[PDB]
Amino acid sequence: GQNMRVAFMPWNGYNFEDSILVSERVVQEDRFTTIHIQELACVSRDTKL
Amino acid sequence: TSEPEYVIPDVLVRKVSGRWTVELNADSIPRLKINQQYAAMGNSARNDADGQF
Repeated sequence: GQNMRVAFMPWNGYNFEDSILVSERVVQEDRFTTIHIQELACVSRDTKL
Repeated sequence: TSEPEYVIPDVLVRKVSGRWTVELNADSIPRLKINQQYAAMGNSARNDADGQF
């Protein structure tokens, strides 16, 4: 995780019940960016023909 | 484009250290096994029809 600067105050209902308001600085700083790896596989399956 | 895989090998032969050795296909090979019930019901049989049969 990251030590994000937070505050406790409603902001135009964007934090109505359980919604979080993230500034653009966090997006720009590449924070919480995730990497995922996908695997594909194929076989030959020799047939009669 | 979706075309299947389909061929059943009878025998198998496969490079164990040189001198590669043939073994037959176990799954493929047919096999008959004597029924025991009916084997133990020929003697004690009381009729000639049955016994002979």
